[PDB]
Amino acid sequence: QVQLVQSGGGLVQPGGSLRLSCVASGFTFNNYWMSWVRQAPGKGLEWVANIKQDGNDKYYVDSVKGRFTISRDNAKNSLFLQMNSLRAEDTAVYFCAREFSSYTDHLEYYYDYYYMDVWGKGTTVTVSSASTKGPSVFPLAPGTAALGCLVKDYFPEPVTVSWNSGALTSGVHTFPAVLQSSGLYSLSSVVTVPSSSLGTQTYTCNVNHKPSNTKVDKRVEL
Amino acid sequence: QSALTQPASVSGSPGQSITISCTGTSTDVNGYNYVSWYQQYAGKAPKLIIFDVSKRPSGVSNRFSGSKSGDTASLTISGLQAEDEADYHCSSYTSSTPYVLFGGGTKLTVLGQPKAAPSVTLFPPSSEELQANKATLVCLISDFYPGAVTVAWKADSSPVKAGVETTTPSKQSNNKYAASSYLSLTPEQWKSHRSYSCQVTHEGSTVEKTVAPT
Amino acid sequence: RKRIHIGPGRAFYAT
Repeated sequence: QVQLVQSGGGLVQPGGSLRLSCVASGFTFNNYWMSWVRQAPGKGLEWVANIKQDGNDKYYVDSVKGRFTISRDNAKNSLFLQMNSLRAEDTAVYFCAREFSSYTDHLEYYYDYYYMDVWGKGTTVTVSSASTKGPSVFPLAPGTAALGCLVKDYFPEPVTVSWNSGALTSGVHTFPAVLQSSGLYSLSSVVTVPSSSLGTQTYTCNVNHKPSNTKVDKRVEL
Repeated sequence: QSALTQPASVSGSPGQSITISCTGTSTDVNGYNYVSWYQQYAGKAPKLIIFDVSKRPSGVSNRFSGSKSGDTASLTISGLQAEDEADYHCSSYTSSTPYVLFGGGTKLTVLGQPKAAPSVTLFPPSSEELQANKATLVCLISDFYPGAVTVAWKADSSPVKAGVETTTPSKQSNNKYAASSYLSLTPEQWKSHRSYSCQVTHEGSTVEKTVAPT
Repeated sequence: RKRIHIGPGRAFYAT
């Protein structure tokens, strides 16, 4: 079948750079215009750039002219995108797509319209000025009772949370993290337990943040 | 001067028909016909389902149809199915760079389960965080459906918008939704007020929780 | 014979 697979995405800081790749298969690559489309978290699509089949004619969206350079190599069914002077607003998932020709001819005139019919799965690009940093773990002190741990200001994702070294798995809810304006993440893990055990049963959340090689076991007391 | 506009979201129940509009497409006779729609499932890549205003790539269900009048393009889905739930983006021509635009995307929800009000738990700043010269209120929202809510905080009884960080909703294992909101304060602010409140609005109804310095 | 070419990033009509 027809396929497109990109790669090269990653995490960098403002001003940094990345080189995206896209390998086609299942179709005559040098017969189509190829494009790069992006999608910022939670937003719509935006065409970034494309290149004619002969690799000469190149087009870009205004916000990346001068910083981004598209190129192709018909010899190896590959499409590339060199990204320089990266910005926070460039953060998004990048897809490479094929432009196909929808030809409708009415003699006196004809329409030659191009749309994207094949898309890759996409590669992620994150541009942030935040630096690797371990989290601060604060306890959320407590019929039943709710108690947990606040895993504050860490970068970048992810972090894992468990309770009593795994012995407590039911009534546990670890919430997706929130990206703060500061560029750092935070999340909360909470568990519901019997109120009568609060006096005898000890509770400890085991937090691990591999990016900064930091583990924290925080005891949550009454 | 140009920007396609499609509603952030729309809902419909199984068996019904639904329509998503997209104003702002070209009225230039030479570009009138350049209109398309793409479907996109969470985490997946887009897929062309309508081009040239109303043509369907082979494989795309005849339940999806496209039309246009004036500058408004419209996508119509009949006999809604649970698998139709996704994001839909309209694309159109515009007489100036970049020549081809995309709408903001419309999130289509197929009401497959009964409404569910959110559960709310609010935590006050921990003495350890306070003693570290900081304060964070944690509002945990869970088990709601549809997956859409808005949060409002209050210092005593007045609105407070500074220092509020709220996540987008996200699907839980039981298939309902969760979200959380954080309010940052100074230990002094925290102790200064009688109490704080986290108010969650969902489908026209609200659940508010309150906490106070002990 | 008016030729209309419309695609991302370019639009024109060849004589």
